[PDB]
Amino acid sequence: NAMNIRTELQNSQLCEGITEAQLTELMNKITVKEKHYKNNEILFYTDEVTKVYILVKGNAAIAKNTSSGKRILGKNVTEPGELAGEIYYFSHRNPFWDYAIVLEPTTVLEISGIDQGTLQTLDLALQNQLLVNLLKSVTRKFEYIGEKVRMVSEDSVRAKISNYLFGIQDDDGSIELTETREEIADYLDITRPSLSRELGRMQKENIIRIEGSSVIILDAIIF
Amino acid sequence: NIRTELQNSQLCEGITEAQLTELMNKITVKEKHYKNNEILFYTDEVTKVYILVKGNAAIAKNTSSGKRILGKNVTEPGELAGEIYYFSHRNPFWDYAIVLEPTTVLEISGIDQGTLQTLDLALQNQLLVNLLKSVTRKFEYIGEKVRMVSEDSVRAKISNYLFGIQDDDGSIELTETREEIADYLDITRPSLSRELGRMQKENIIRIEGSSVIILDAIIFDTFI
Repeated sequence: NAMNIRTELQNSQLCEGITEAQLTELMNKITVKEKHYKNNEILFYTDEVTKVYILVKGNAAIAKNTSSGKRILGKNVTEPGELAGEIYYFSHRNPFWDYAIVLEPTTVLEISGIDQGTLQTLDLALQNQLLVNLLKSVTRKFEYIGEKVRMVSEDSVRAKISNYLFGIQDDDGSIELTETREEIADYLDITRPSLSRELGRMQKENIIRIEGSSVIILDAIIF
Repeated sequence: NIRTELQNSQLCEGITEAQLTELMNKITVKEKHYKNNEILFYTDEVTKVYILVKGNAAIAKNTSSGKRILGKNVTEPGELAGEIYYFSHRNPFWDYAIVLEPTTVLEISGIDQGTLQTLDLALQNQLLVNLLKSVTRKFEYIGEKVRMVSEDSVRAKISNYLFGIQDDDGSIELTETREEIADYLDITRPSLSRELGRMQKENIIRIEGSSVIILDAIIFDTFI
């Protein structure tokens, strides 16, 4: 109901240190809609951030697509009440990232009208408090530049690789590869970087050994 | 002299002559010069904010391999430096700000939460707006992601390949030959081996047969 959206904003980072009265004045000047997003949906694009997003429940990570890479993930946002992508709402030029994607069932809040023009008709002490909350929120996001980046995993692949090698397996238990890496990736319906990654683990833990065009099975018990 | 430089700074532009006098009577504005290759401030003991009169400053980070990664050089007169560390900032990615040419600054002393709390509420708002703008327009090259090479350079083509086959613990295991990698990255085999050698001198990586160890994980991610 209308009271539910109010309490979610009072507990957010944007409204810390404000009273119950200052909250009523602000909501008479902004539009707050509760929208839900499913897995792998796009929350916003860094080039077109038209509203301020507040996280209620879920997981939202900023992302990017390399030319041949599937998707790289920056630091995600999981804490309720934390603003997401509010920096691109004020200034954007050539952002390294392209969009923020959702990873699980997620609910957010869209704040419309957060701009100097609308905020001018507010209490002086209220404006000072909101600018501090925004400054505090933008301040903490400068620590994200040193976060280790990853890719998108492909669930079961070690079984799909072993099944391919079980087919191409000769009667003597040996394997001679006759297809390229890009061909094997398309047949397994996976990406080439993820195909060569699991082969690295299987060589690390000493299960297989790829010598030229031969795949020597060192341990078929797990296989 | 200090008045006309503080008047045209990005922190005050938008403030009347009366509001400007009220600010200076509460904060100290020193003018001290810095020599070439001198530390302006360390990110752990930032207490004063700086206004660039004329020079060249750039935040830096010392990597384990010995190289010093530099951000965007603050060279426009009247631009703010160190405003990112007005709050505590917890563990800062960047380490220090170093001058690269003879530089004149304005060491504004006494700017913090409590001191601003003793000013006009309409004057505080104008500072928080100019501060929010100054902070936001530098997030693109200081806060978002630092990149050294381009998407087409040979050094990034290999770094993106080595990253795509990197385990969750950081280990890398090669299952392809020097030829196959050069065809995948669309580069000549000598060009590929040159860059792998350049990345070996600089102690970025070390190729021990089929295993490549990322010796310095900080300058490596700057190629992704």
